[PDB]
Amino acid sequence: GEIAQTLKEIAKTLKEQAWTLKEIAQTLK
Amino acid sequence: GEIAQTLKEIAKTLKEQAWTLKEIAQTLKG
Amino acid sequence: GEIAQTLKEIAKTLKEQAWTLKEIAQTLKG
Amino acid sequence: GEIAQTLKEIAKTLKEQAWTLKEIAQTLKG
Amino acid sequence: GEIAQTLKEIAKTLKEQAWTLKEIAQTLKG
Amino acid sequence: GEIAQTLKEIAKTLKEQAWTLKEIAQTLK
Repeated sequence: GEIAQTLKEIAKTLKEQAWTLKEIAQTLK
Repeated sequence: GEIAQTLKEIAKTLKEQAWTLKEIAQTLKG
Repeated sequence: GEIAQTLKEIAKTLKEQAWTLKEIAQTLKG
Repeated sequence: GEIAQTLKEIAKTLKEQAWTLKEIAQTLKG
Repeated sequence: GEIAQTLKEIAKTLKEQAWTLKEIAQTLKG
Repeated sequence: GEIAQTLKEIAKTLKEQAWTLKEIAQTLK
């Protein structure tokens, strides 16, 4: 349903954010 | 329902945050 | 109910965070 | 119930994080 | 069940993240 | 369910993000 699809979008976005934070961490290091 | 709509709003907001973080990462890099 | 209200609070807080991240992005540019 | 209480904890923590991010934004700016 | 347990894990992790953000804020300040 | 599995993925991703934030904190320190 809509809820399952929306949660999957949230999961995908958080994974993208996690990768971006890793980029930031690497840049700072 | 209200909960489904609110979760969609959360999803949209998180996507906005993700984009902003990408901008920050790019700015820091160069 | 309580769950829907709590999710709305989460949504509002994430929107606040999103705005703050935009401020940070702007500051880092100069 | 347990889910509602856990979501409330999440909401409170996100609000704390939002305040801390504002502190970071302010520090970076000046 | 699984949902409640998973949300508790999320709550714990977010609390850890909140503390780490406070560390970042403190480092930037001083 | 799909919801429970998606939340587990979210939990794992947030843990990764938490570790990355710690890396950022350490770099700044």
